[PDB]
Amino acid sequence: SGFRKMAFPSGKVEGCMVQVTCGTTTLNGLWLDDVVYCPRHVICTNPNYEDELIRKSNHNFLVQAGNVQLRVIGHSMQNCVLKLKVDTANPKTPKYKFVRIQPGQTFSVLACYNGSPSGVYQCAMRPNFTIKGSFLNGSCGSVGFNIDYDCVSFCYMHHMELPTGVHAGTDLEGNFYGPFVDRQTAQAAGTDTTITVNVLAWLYAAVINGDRWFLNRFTTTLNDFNLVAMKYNYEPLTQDHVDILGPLSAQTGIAVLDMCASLKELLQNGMNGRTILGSALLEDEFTPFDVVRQCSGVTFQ
Amino acid sequence: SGFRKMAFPSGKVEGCMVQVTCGTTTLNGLWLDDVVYCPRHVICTNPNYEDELIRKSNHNFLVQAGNVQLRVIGHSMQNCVLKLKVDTANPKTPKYKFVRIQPGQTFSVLACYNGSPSGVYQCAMRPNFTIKGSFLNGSCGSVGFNIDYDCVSFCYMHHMELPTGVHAGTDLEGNFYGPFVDRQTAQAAGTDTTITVNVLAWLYAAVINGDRWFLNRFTTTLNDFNLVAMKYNYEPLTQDHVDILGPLSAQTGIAVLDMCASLKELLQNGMNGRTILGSALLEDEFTPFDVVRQCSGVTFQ
Ligand SMILES: *[C@H](O)[C@H](C[C@@H]1CCNC1=O)NC(=O)[C@H](CC1CCCCC1)NC(=O)[C@@H](NC(=O)OCc1ccccc1)[C@@H](C)OC(C)(C)C
Ligand SMILES: *[C@H](O)[C@H](C[C@@H]1CCNC1=O)NC(=O)[C@H](CC1CCCCC1)NC(=O)[C@@H](NC(=O)OCc1ccccc1)[C@@H](C)OC(C)(C)C
Repeated sequence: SGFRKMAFPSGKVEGCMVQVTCGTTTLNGLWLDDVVYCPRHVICTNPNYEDELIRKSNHNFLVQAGNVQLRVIGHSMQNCVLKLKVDTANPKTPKYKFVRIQPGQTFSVLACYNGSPSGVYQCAMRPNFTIKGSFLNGSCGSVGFNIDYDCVSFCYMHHMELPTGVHAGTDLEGNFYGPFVDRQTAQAAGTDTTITVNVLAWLYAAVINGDRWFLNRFTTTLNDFNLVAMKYNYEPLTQDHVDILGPLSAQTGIAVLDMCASLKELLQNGMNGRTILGSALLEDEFTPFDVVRQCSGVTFQ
Repeated sequence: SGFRKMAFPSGKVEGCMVQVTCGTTTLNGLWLDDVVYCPRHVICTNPNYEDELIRKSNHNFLVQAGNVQLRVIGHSMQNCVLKLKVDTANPKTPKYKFVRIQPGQTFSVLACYNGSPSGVYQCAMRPNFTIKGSFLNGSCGSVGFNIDYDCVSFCYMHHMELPTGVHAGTDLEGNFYGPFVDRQTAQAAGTDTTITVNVLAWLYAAVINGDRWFLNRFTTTLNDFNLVAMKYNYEPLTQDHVDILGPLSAQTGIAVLDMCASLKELLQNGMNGRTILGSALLEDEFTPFDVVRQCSGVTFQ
């Protein structure tokens, strides 16, 4: 038992991180087979990136993989990611996919500087398409990812920080999450909401782990629940969310809508000096899958 | 910016995990050079382990490293760890040390089942020598560790769960942290305390990240602070702790004892509907080193 904010093992991704240097800019790149993916704002001189990139030569891109300098033999831009063709395929290339995740989905971030991993932590895509990361200068190109059995599904690459201290980036095909653009003009996150289905998942994690104090006898209708959710800036719970919460409901014997009744009282009364799973806040960065994964011990080969 | 519960990159450790099977027991082992370390309670039949181990043959130990079965050519017991001599040195053996950490120190846990990594998370050694882990059956032998530049310092190997849902284990030389013994007789954690110096470190993390609302004009004496700390079940702050908090004090311009004044008011008034670094509780599982590492971007080769 116990319940932790758990990241995926990072080794498969560590084996792909490289340093990409162009001009006075150093950031991280992702080396899969013979391509290095990195944010396009690595390039030189309201930017027009097509113009900027046409002015570049391959030898402008210094790619360091450990103590090995990688030779760029071509380059292309796909949306906001640059793809550097290199003459060597990464022998550590895992089995991988590129996936564009939905808000509310979680992932592990391997924070990197100069191609070297610094730390790993779990993140959710917020409803406003930011992530509350931990990122300093030089962390651009760090990726977020999930693992399924043996496949690394990359879903995030870091581009920029917004004035509230949250972070914005793209999928690995270079499409920003949210309305953000890779130019240093004024942009702001947008008002966020709490990921309701994930809070319910974490309440089920709590029950699985022996916390039951927040339960009640009541029930609620989905309609009636969503009316309370909106008042507290929670995402509407859909029937799909209810269905996704099925396995957790079945394992605990607590109907989804009964858990919704508990959450409603938690929203209306607070927790009154008590904690759930070591938290004094309602936690929303565990998906139903995360809960089931951690509470049943799924591993990855 | 941003501040996350960040674990070390786990890949160097993932490359060492193996499955150890003996009788009807399967758990994890740590393969470094030609030795596999695992909890001694893996062996068969108030146990007397010397008697139990003398009755064993090498071929009773099934060691799986991926799809490769490792041959045990010898075995010995050191405290509560078993060491299985195998005929193959792990080629992925990182540079490593074994270290016995002090309560309050943090580490990353690579949770494993059947030799396969499941997840990574950050943990502290509690003052009562438990850890609040996330561990199911089969996770024994998962290790906790820190990384310094390129060296993996192993400090924890998982043995058992206690009735409160917390966890007890040993250093990699098999010495339990705390008074615990590896027998299924009644044992209990002991009353825990909050790791004061770490709370102060995390308040400095908060300031570094733009949270200043909890600061005040006041100061306090170490004596006067510790008198309030004890009332709230906090560890005494020592002058060594104050000195360790020097770099963070110097970077933020907030004298340690001034931060102690802030913590005292936080203890006395609560936070009153406000959060610090996304938490509604005073967080104590970041060491001063953790804060400086994350807020300045130290990486690991
Ligand atoms: C790449 O390593 C860094 C990572 C940043 C650095 C600090 N934390 C991070 O996550 N990325 C940047 O430094 C990028 C670089 C530009 C990205 C767009 C194309 C040109 C290069 N810049 C930012 O992340 C800045 N954010 C920003 O400009 O946002 C739009 C904006 C502009 C003006 C007002 C409001 C919003 C950051 C560094 O600037 C602030 C932290 C001041 C917001
Ligand atoms: C190894 O993979 C598991 C990991 C456990 C399983 C659940 N969570 C974990 O972290 N370890 C065990 O299952 C060990 C095995 C014994 C360890 C001592 C030597 C003999 C094998 N057992 C426990 O971890 C149990 N704890 C325990 O017995 O503690 C002492 C005790 C005994 C009686 C009353 C109170 C305390 C766990 C599995 O039992 C409880 C969860 C019921 C405490």
